Amino acid sequence: TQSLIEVKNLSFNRGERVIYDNISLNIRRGQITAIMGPSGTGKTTLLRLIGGQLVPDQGEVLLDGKDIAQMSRQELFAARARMGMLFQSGALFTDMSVYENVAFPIRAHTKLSENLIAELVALKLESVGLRGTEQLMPTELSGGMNRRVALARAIALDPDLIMYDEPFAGQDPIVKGVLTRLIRSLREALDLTTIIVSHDVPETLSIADYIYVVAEGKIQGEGTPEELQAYASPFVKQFLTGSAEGPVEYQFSHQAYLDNEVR
Amino acid sequence: TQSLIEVKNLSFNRGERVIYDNISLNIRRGQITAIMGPSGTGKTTLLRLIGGQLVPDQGEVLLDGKDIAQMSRQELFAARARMGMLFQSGALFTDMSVYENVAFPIRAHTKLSENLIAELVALKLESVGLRGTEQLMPTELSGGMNRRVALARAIALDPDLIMYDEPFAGQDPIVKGVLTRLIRSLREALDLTTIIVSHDVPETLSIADYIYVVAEGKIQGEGTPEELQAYASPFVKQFLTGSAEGPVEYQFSHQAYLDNEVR
Amino acid sequence: VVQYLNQELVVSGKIDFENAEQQYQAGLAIIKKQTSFPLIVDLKQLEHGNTLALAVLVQWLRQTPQKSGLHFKNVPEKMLKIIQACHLQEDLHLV
Amino acid sequence: VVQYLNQELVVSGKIDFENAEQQYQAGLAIIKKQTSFPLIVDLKQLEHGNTLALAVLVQWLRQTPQKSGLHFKNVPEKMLKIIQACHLQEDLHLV
Amino acid sequence: MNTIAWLGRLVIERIRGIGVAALMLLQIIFSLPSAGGFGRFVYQMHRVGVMSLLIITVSGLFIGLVLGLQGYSILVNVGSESMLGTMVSLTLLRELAPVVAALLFAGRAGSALTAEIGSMKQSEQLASMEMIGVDPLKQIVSPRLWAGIVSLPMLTVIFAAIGIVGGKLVGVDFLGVDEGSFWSGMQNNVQFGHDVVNGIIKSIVFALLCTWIAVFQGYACDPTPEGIATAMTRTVVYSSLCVLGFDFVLTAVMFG
Amino acid sequence: MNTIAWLGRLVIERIRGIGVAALMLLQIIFSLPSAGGFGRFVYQMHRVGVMSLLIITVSGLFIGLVLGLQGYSILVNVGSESMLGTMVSLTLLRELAPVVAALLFAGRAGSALTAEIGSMKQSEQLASMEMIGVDPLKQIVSPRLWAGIVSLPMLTVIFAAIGIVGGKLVGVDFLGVDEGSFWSGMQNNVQFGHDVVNGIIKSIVFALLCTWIAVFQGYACDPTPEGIATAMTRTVVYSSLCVLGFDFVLTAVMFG
Ligand SMILES: Nc1ncnc2c1ncn2[C@@H]1O[C@H](COP(=O)(O)OP(=O)(O)O)[C@@H](O)[C@H]1O
Ligand SMILES: Nc1ncnc2c1ncn2[C@@H]1O[C@H](COP(=O)(O)OP(=O)(O)O)[C@@H](O)[C@H]1O
Ligand code: VO4
Ligand code: VO4
Repeated sequence: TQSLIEVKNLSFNRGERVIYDNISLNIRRGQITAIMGPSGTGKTTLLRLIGGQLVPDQGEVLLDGKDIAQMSRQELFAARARMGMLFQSGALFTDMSVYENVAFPIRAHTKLSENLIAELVALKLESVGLRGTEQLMPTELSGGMNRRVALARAIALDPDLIMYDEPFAGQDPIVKGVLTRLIRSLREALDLTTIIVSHDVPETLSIADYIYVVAEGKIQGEGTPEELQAYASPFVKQFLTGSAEGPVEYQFSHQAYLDNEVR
Repeated sequence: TQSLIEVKNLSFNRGERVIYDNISLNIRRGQITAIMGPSGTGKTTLLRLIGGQLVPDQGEVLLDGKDIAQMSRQELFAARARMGMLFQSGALFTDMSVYENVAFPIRAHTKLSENLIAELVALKLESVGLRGTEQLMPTELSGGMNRRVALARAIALDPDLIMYDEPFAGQDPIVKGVLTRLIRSLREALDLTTIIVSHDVPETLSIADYIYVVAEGKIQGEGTPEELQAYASPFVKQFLTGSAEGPVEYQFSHQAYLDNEVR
Repeated sequence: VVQYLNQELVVSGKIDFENAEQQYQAGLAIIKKQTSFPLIVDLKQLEHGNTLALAVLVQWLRQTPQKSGLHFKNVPEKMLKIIQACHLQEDLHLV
Repeated sequence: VVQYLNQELVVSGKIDFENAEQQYQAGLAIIKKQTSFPLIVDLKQLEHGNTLALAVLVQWLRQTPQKSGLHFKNVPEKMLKIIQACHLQEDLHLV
Repeated sequence: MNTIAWLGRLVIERIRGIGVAALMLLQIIFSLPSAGGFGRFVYQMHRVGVMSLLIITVSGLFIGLVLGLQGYSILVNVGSESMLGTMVSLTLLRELAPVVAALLFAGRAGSALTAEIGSMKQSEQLASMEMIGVDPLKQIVSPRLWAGIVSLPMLTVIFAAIGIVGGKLVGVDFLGVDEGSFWSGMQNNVQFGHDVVNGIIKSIVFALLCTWIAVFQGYACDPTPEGIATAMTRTVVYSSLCVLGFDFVLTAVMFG
Repeated sequence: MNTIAWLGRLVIERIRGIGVAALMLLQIIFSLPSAGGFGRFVYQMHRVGVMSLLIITVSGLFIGLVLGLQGYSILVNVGSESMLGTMVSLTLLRELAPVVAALLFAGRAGSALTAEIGSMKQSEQLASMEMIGVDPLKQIVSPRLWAGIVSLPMLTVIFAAIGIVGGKLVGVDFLGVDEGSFWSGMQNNVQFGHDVVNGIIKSIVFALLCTWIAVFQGYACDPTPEGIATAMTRTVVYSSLCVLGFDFVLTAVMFG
């Protein structure tokens, strides 16, 4: 059960609230683990740390011993040439059309011949769900078509670790059923490593191998989906079915109104 | 069953595909209608037409006989002072904080006294789920907190018609259970008129009064959710559970590979 | 709209933000000659509770003495739906 | 990686994009002296099918002879999972 | 033929637009602004003018230090160091303080009227405003345009005042020129009603064409953040072509 | 009291911000660019220089038409219409073609290096590039910076060439001045190695400080599309303060 990412204990305050305090995670090789949880955790702010964008303050991130932000800037771009990442509201390279957005990381990392460079260019777009909407401008597209094109360039190079960030946000129930196949069908076929951040409990539990639910700064529930629902702590039971019982800020001010002046 | 919006037959091509051809809709007063459907319809591009932003080409929109784009520009801002609209990825007024984004349409349409202007200013933020995150910059917020603040200013003035546009896109299953209460609890209490565009079939069918699933340019199924699932045409049956059976562009090019050259 | 006499100040029919200015300061003009405040405000005649129904009613008591001296009866079966929408408890008189 | 002799051109072990250049044009150098193309490509020795396994194999035929003269055996039980991921039918020889 | 017809279509479309911007311009000024307009109007002065103030002093101090530095050294050889004060004044006042004041203003605030409105176009912060219901032609255009008109003649006088007082600092403090012949060189040759007043009437129509283009080209632009820079030059290009193209009619109507 | 320590310490994150931009600047030039760098480098010339060409001819044609128009009419009264060709040349070449060429260049392309990089900051265009893995300091900065260095001395010569040839058009075609005394006025007084060469050495350090600021202030800016305009002025403000602040050291080292 050897892992790729070995998070040691972390503290992190970029909004001066409580975020991620003394937490340690491990991502086993060849497993689709979903990092769900409520709104009380930085959006992908965990995944920025594995990217090495924001700084672990008392953290310690070990990428197989090779430490992020102890390494070189040359090796980090060699390290960031291991990952594909669909963003939150998918950052497309505006202006450049659909034929150039997915061919962007292909051309950035060619290592074969001229033909075999162009061979994989026409081969990826048939490999994804495409090759007939090549030259449309990233102007005519919606949230359902945003992440669809964005997923194509995320899987462009075969990675050793690939992250997804809410792909199921603009999809129809047919095409998200295709997408839930399209995520995992790559995973058994190419033995890669996925990390999904999302909140849609039905298909996420039926696709993951180890989901972690974090409330504000700490784990609420970890493990396979069998034992996780079987060992629901009274934050996990409230998060499953969705029963309206929880310590969230439903109203912020819990003061009076009769004795409250109205400026 | 008197309506507010009475769409006559429409044609519209802003991407030169097939979009909305000879379609007519009616929005009855005091009913939650959700405009869902697959990705084959302009995102809110219907709702831009009711806004009167894009032009109905052979359309005819009747707002109680008062015709949009036959009226005056003075009356249109008087007409667009009837609606609240949360946008797609909610457009916040950046420069201003949370205390000023929701107080934006309040101050823009004051008609009372100084105190009673300031009275409703401190009264709306307790009325929504707020009044303790007033002075945070619209910089520290995510998709779950984007539409939350954006919904506050959408309901700011009591409208005669209010639109929502995918509010359930960044929410946790607890807070979206609060939000599905928060939408309808306003509707029975204040007899307003809602139009929701979303794709999440469980709670949408349990909250609406009249659906409208459009495939590319025409209605696929209309009516109350009882008769709509009871009269599923073989596009509605495939859409309700996401049955992997449909005429979507799964792959675009359906040509060969053996006889296809690779540039 | 109109607030009446026989010692009781009633909110009747509407609150629609073109008003409750001339009914506020003249409606308070009864309250200064309503000593110990036994006056009742029947709010189930309100019938348009829309957070502007929250406004002027308590705006008297900002200028009044007693806090729970001035009385109210009850919601008009729609205003309550706003109450837990603001998570609210016993706030006003629930006669 | 290495493509062999005894008339049969085999893909064996890997395709990893630092190669299949020197094995393409030298692997085609057998095919011009493989008349009527009875040569078999055993792809279940492939074991790293990743859409680069789709590349050079058909890149021989780009200018080769008959479109179905050159033969193949079968997927290595993972490459098929890519096939309906591209919605694909009978494409290559399924020996 | 191909590219030629292409360019032709281009020019046609461009001219068509231009005309539009005229149809916008009447619709901003031919309506009475409401309450709350003056409060944003002050903040636009706070945004456009007061922020622009720190620049034009330094370039004001510069050009006088140069123009009285070099012409004199050739002029001193015959008989004239007393006409130093005239040549510095009459070229700043009737020639450069209209022209070079705008090209620094089209630089700073000729951009920040576009990109602030190229702001609200990309995140649909324009479109949300219409949807909630205001009209940005009343809301975010008219307090921007009315500050742009006012604040430029409020600067180009400020510019040339340090422009002349700059050249005094090189003359009397380093070249040892007589102070009385310096100023009375100006007093005899620089009338008020023909130079300083007609240096303002140049600076008004240099302020209108500079700021009306910089409002329109940020409003009717596509939200693409590449073309937000190609729209940026067409502020500067069409300003600098017209702020220089209408000096030559304004020089001819005043004198000649 | 807290405003004067809010206005206090505002230099410090600015001088720490300026100290960052130096540390960036070594990291761009002290590495050998790879293949594919020259192809974007040509397109940046196509973006920066070739697009900037149409402007500086018109403002080049203008200033010569003015400077030979007005000084002569006072100079003709003694004995000199033959020194018209000298005063137009020696003030354009050693004084204005360094300075006024940059302030039109900081106008057009001093902005479009920021807003094109203020493009990739707001939609996380920048952040996706690092995440896929390139380094934009090699990718989108270094072909931008190397075009900015080259293309400005490639323009300011072009500028002053039409600048002098413009003033010929007012002289011999309208004022009837002698052609031989015009040019031989210049050829005796304008040496090559002391004026035109040292008009270039001014224009290189006027190109570096103008374009390096306009790259950095678009890179390390927060993606807020309000502050994308406050970052826009700090390109123009810090350029125009330093393109004028370093004329006065460059005039003193060359002559005087
Ligand atoms: N510049 C920043 N970088 C990282 N995190 C930030 C930044 N500014 C604010 N934050 C924090 O990120 C949080 C965003 O909320 P978040 O937890 O992302 O919502 P959700 O869980 O719905 O994605 C805020 O609580 C805020 O404290
Ligand atoms: N400027 C525009 N205005 C309106 N619609 C456009 C514009 N440009 C393109 N479109 C059309 O809008 C469609 C966007 O896809 P859409 O149907 O919105 O996806 P979804 O249904 O997932 O929201 C495209 O098919 C395109 O043809
Ligand atoms: O809007 V959709 O986004 O999917 O339809
Ligand atoms: O958690 V989120 O809710 O959006 O991210």
